[PDB]
Amino acid sequence: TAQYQVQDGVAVITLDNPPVNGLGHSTRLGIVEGMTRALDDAAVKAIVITGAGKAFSGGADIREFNTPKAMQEPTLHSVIRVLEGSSKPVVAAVHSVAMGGGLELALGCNYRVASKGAQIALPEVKLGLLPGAGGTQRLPRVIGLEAAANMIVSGTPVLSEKFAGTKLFDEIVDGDVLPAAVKFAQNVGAATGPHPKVRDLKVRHENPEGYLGFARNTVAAMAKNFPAPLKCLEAVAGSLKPFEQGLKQEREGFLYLVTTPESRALRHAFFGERAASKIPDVPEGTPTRKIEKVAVIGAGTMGGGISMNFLNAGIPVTILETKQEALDRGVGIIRKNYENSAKKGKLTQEKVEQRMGLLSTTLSYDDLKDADLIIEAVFEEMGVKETVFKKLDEVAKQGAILASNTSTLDVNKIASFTKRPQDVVGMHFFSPANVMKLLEVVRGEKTGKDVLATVMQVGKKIKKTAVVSGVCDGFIGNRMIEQYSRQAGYLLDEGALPEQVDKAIEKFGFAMGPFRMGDLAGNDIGWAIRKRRAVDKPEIQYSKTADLLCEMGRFGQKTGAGWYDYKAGDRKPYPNQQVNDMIVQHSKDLGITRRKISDEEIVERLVFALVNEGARILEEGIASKASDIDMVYLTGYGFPLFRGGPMLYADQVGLYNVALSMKRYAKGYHGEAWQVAPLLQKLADEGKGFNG
Ligand SMILES: NC(=O)c1ccc[n+]([C@@H]2O[C@H](COP(=O)([O-])OP(=O)(O)OC[C@H]3O[C@@H](n4cnc5c(N)ncnc54)[C@H](O)[C@@H]3O)[C@@H](O)[C@H]2O)c1
Repeated sequence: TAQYQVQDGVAVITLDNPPVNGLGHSTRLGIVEGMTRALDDAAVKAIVITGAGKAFSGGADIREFNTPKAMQEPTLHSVIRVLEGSSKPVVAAVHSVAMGGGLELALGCNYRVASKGAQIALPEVKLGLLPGAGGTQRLPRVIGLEAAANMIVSGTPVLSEKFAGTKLFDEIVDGDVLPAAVKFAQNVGAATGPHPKVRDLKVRHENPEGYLGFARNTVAAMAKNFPAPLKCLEAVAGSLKPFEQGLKQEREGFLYLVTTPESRALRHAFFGERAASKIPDVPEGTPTRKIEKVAVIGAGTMGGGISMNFLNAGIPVTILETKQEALDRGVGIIRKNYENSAKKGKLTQEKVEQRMGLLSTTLSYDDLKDADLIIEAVFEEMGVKETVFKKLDEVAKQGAILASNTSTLDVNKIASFTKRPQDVVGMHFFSPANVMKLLEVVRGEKTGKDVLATVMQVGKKIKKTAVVSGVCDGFIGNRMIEQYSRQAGYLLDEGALPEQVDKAIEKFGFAMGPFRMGDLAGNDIGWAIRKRRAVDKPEIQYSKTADLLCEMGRFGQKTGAGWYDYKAGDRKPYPNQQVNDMIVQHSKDLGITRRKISDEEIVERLVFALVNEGARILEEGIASKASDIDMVYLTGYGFPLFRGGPMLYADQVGLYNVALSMKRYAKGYHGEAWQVAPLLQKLADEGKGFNG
């Protein structure tokens, strides 16, 4: 809504829709109703528009995105139209935040006055759109083409006081904006003659094609599969035309971006991060335990990684090791990670020391006595875990939460080594744990709901995207990546080589293909894993190619040699002759006439195996919703942000067509991998998606 108050011949319209005065329907209507009242009232000679609380306005109200109310009139286009055609002069009084539609509204007013320290932005590019209510046209008219292009392409905020000597603000003040804006309004409302409009100004620039040519290149190079940034630049270029043409060209830009799958993807990512925290049977308002101090068992790469997340947030950690060398080795790796980030400009050295100052080291379980959360990050062997969870079940205070960073061991079994299984939980971080955003939270059968609520809240405090998975081999991410890695192997049998598969799937948009990834993880890890599949009650086949590779001791980057070769301090993975002859021999030995596999088939086989298994995961309820699987693959596996995740991608492709492709692959090599998940078949039969 909008408050309306007359004071001293000035109507003040005050946007009020916390937390950021989102321009929702009721607020938009409110601004117009107020303007109607103001023009009607003879005593009112000028108008001030401002915002309550901690914003002028942060733009579109996100709680309206998917509603009709988003587009219900008056729209922002209609509101602005009302402000520009106002016979009485309109002064925007900006403070704190003026972003997106909020800036656009301010630019629609005759005059603008700001206080210092206000954040100014058009961030629409971050959602794959562009400023669609005149921003691309009015902004370059008040700050010039280059400054405007830069704000709009990048979406980055800029403090109000940095616009001194542009026309954006007619007066920049210290102190409160409103008093100064009312005084401003009083003067202008006592002159007549008509009042200026941003649309009458002209973008003056002495070589547009000079600049735009260079901007085109740098934007194209940085933009990489996102079409919004170039369209924003194009829209801004239109500010050189007469206002109405520019605006028509902007609207077309907007409507084109709105159709693109890339902005569908960014929107899915944005809302998926928010929906990740929702668990079907744990309602908001379920109360959480206070987590003030943390302990970690293990100072290896994970343990040291996990710890840094808590330190970065200001939460003290106590790392426990067996030996004083493993400790002082880990603490040194932590410190080397930080001082290093500091040289790349990610932190000051001061910040490094305040972080290291929150880290404690012990060799003894008695120091973990007042830790609210303890995270086990030790070797993957049930025997060792049993030792740690027994020692922890003695010491840990009553109410502490005990978590395992296991990625392969049964969380429920680790829990029954204690007499408080309701307090045990998976917290599966992803290597490197201080950079990868993904936290997989594994809910045990016994895990209490209060424990789950707490872990999610913690997740948020350490800036992870935390997704709840039930218990099964590989949880959500690894269970899916196994099916993907199986198709990769099978593609080698049939006629692919590692570099070929990696390059195809990297061009599709993965950060790193299956072979490069296995080389980075350590190919032996997977070797260990598969060897307890044929042991345990399954007989799922894999291509023997990865076994063979490991029988040569080509374990990856750690041995200097995996599917490729690696030379020191050199980023390139070099294709290896011994590996590629092994792959070609193996095909010879299997009876297979190797053939030419298309990049399209590589991608389809790999990505559709993620989708098939994701569909079984949803049917089993190991993930509560499809957007969570997507969030796992964006934040854990380097699935391209521009496609939104495997499950959104399959919907974009169309489930009916994904199903058909699968039935064709059911007839080729290892056809049993391509039976169609029943949930996928059913959604395909009914013309629905996983997401919508
Ligand atoms: N499930 C997985 O495969 C997976 C996934 C992520 C992390 N993790 C575990 O976290 C580790 C991080 O690095 P790392 O193992 O290379 O070296 P690490 O140093 O973290 O391995 C565990 C450390 O804990 C210590 N340790 C072993 N047993 C212990 C016990 N009973 N009590 C106390 N301390 C003990 C050892 O000094 C060892 O250095 C991972 O590498 C892995 O072992 C496992």
